[PDB]
Amino acid sequence: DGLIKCLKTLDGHNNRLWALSTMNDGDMIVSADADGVFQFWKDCTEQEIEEEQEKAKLQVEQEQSLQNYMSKGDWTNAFLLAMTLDHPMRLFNVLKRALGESRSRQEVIFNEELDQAISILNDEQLILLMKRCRDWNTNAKTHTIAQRTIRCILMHHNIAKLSEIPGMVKIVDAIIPYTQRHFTRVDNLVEQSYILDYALVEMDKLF
Amino acid sequence: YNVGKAEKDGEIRLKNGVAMSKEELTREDKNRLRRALKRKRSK
Amino acid sequence: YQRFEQAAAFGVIASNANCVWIPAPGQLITSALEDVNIWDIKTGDLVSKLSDGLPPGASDARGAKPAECTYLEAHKDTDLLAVGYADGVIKVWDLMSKTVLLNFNGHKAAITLLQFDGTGTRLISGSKDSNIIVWDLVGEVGLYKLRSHKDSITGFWCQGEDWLISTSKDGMIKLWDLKTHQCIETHIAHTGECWGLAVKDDLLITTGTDSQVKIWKLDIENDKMGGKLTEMGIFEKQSKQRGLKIEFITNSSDKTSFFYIQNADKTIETFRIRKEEEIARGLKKREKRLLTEEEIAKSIYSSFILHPFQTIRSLYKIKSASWTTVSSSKLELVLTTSSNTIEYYSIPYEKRDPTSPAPLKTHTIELQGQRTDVRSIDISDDNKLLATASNGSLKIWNIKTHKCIRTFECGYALTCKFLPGGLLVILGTRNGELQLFDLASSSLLDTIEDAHDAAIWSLDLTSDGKRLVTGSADKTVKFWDFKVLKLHHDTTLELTDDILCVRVSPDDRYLAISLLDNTVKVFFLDSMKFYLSLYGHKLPVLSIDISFDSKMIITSSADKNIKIWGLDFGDCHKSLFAHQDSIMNVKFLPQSHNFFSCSKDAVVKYWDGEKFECIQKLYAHQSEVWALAVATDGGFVVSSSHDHSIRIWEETSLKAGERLMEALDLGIAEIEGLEAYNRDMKLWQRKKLGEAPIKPQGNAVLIAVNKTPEQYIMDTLLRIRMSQLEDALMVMPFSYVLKFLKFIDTVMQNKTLLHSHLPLICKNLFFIIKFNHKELVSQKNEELKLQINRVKTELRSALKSTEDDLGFNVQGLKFVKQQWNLRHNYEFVDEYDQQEKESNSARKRVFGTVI
Repeated sequence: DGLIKCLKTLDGHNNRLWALSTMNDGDMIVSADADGVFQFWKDCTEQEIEEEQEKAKLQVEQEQSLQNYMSKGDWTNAFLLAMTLDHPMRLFNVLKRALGESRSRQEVIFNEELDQAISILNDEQLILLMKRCRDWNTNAKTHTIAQRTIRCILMHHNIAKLSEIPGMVKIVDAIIPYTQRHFTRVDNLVEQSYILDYALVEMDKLF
Repeated sequence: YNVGKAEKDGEIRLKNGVAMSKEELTREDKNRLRRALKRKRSK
Repeated sequence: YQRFEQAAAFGVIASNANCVWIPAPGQLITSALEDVNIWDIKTGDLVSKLSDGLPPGASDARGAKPAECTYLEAHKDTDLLAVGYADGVIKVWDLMSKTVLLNFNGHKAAITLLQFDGTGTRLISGSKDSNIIVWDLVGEVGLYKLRSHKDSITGFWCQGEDWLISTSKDGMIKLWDLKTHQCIETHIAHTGECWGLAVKDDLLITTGTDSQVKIWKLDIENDKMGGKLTEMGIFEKQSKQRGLKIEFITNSSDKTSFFYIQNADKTIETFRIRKEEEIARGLKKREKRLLTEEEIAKSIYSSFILHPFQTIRSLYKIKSASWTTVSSSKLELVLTTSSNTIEYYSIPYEKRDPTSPAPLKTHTIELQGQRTDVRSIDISDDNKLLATASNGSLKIWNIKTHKCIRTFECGYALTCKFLPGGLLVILGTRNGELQLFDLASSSLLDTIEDAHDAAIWSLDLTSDGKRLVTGSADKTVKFWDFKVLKLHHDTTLELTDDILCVRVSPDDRYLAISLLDNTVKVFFLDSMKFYLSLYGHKLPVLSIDISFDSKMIITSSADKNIKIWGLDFGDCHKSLFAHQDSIMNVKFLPQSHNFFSCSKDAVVKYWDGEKFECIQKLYAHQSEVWALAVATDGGFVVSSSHDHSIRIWEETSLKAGERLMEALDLGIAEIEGLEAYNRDMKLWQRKKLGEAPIKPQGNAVLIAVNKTPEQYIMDTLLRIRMSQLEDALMVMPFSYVLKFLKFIDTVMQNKTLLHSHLPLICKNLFFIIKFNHKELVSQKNEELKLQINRVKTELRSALKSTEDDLGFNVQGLKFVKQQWNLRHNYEFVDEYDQQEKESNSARKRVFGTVI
């Protein structure tokens, strides 16, 4: 194969190589040949870091927009910033905060624009959101957020698509049994909630 | 299924379930998770 | 003990910090080491040297290299000076009475800028750690601490009480609103660092690593998220090195404005910013050749909006600058350089022509310094001091005045010495040349070029002084006599390896010569007979020093250990290790075995050679102490270090359960008082409005921590642990059970912290009424009956509300799994082959059993 100077091997060939021609202008396209197969190397590091620094500029502007949203409110665009950035702590906090304020204020489970924004999203964002839902469900403290997000995914998406994504049964086998455990536990809290009903019938019998 | 370490490199996922990203972790929290990681290294 | 203590320091005209300028051309504050020195530029004398009252070298001097003065800023019209030191600490002084008025540590590393704003009472400090702190000057507190940067604050700029914008030694430039103390908008300024910031109210200018000076349009009153600060265009300079200070002035008398960018490599690039008249008239000059590519080239803006000017160059490396300007023809720019010199320049300008192809300096304060590192210090009997510099600046000081009164030009010279009569000096250079000078008459007496084939390293007289020795890097050491006042080459002692240091005994007896092969050969002076060859030092070995009675010597090297030798037999006595980089030089006191050692790690140390302790560890220098010289008698020592500083040393609890009970009585007292007040206000608004109840004041701890009483009871119930929660709930009596029920009845109306604490609330309430159930059912009040009924209905509504979507998701997720399975699992009709497939495709897990 070819090497540069003790670093940066190249893709290679299968056999011996008596060929190197770097004799372009500064050092443009460089040639290197095996017995028969040719190789044409491009250029200097002028755009394959320029792309890196412009996507870094976009990343530092959209991370700052996520901080400003997570400050001021507007949980929906903060949510899609968290999904595009894969910031899971911020994603859990925005879903918890939006769920709690939807509990306080007044089919629809988050605020209407947020759960429409969960309806519109693609298969890659949906599979990473269900991965986060899968391991928020393994608690018992942070499982309510996970169950609400599972509910909006289920009642806002197409079920045949949800099934036929590759990877969405190796998640739903991970959050059927934790949900079955939680359904048993919350059902048992309902069942042992009847000591208030018993204390009421004793306080009524009282006289 | 039990929540191991991350399937990424910038992610820190706990047996709690709460996953964090090393871009959003502030520096005092980075030192905090590094020292806790060191304690679970020594034990 | 008659211990040692600093008299004073000098030499440092301008050291590592900025300069702030004071009007009457005018005065100028700059930074000496650990204290500031204020000149006027007109006459040039040191009219003030603002220092602390305590010197290093005193008894209570703590074990640390002292905090170097690393930034200055002055508030003029209140006559204050915020000066800041290398370990984060800030002291704010006055220039009139010279007393320290404020102490402001705050940071962890050195500070980079100060700024007074609203000019009084507000000082903002940006440091080498990434914080930036706002301090008040009248309250002696840190108000706020803006913390979002990454490397080190390089510039900032604020207006009053609402808008700051900073930029740091990462790529980032950030904008803070001071009402919320949060970074609002970030921008990557440059591809590496970001080393400069300045702004005149319309436009902003930054500079990074190499000459791509960036112009920004800031719109402070913008309302978009990003759009508060846009990048408009870049331009180029002549210096490829890091431009690192940009400064703007609006000169009056028509109206005009200028900004300079100081660089590293001896260059300040001044620039003019023009007016809207020549902007709008120069528009079609780039819209010529008559349109979208033309408008793209019209925005491609920088040389359009800005104008170059006179590029002021200098001799030495530039450190810091500032200016003054009158009539737009006196842009007068004061500039402290690195290799210490203060320079007041002045560029004239007739609005179109700078009238000079290169600008002209009006003043240059450099007489009291050395431009380089002092390689050799010497003393006269009690008056004169002798410093030898690398550029050539041989210079003479006086003890009583610290003023340089005699100055020569020698060359790259490293070891010099007096003549025993005084007022006469021999020197050796790093090139093969010796040189003789005096004090009274003109500069030069004589010069011997080619005294050595290679570098001279050391030279030493006798006590009568009629003969010296020079050991040099040509593996040779030669003897030189003084005949008549001229030099006499009489003998040249050849050696095999590079002799590098020579010393004679003060009774003319021995000659110790230290060679590059780790040894020091003690010869006899009287016959050159090779008395001893002291050995075992394991590195090339620096200055030897004979004791006064010529029985003991010390030998130093860069192995950090100085070795004491008795000279009757050449026997080592101690091999003591100090000085964790390298000992440069060692000097005996003239009548004792007490001595000094100054090292490459910026410390001098005082020892005795009877007990071999360290009697003192003196701590006043910031870099390599290249030489020290003790008095010929009397015990005061002058020390010359790399920092261009030369200084003189002369002689001298509840637990859980009851925390829940006290939080319950606090919260329920506040809640019931609020409900009684709102009841009475409602009865006023539903009765004859003659009056009403007044107000409950908000409770102390509740308005201090800013929490509602429901979240107060909730987070103290959270902070008790599951281990002692059962004991905490049993300790409280039935009055506290009743007000706990009042807490639950208050909390299941606020359905954000009912639903975020449902199982904790369920566990605690069910245990409480299960435990107090014998008393609870025998209470007779309809209020408690309705309270239990409301708690019951709202609680079980919340619990069935969550088990609803738990059941829905269970059946939904397993329908998804079921339809995926009946879509594409495989197709065995044989029951055994189907169960073999399910056995081979079921989940396995390995369990460590015990047989």
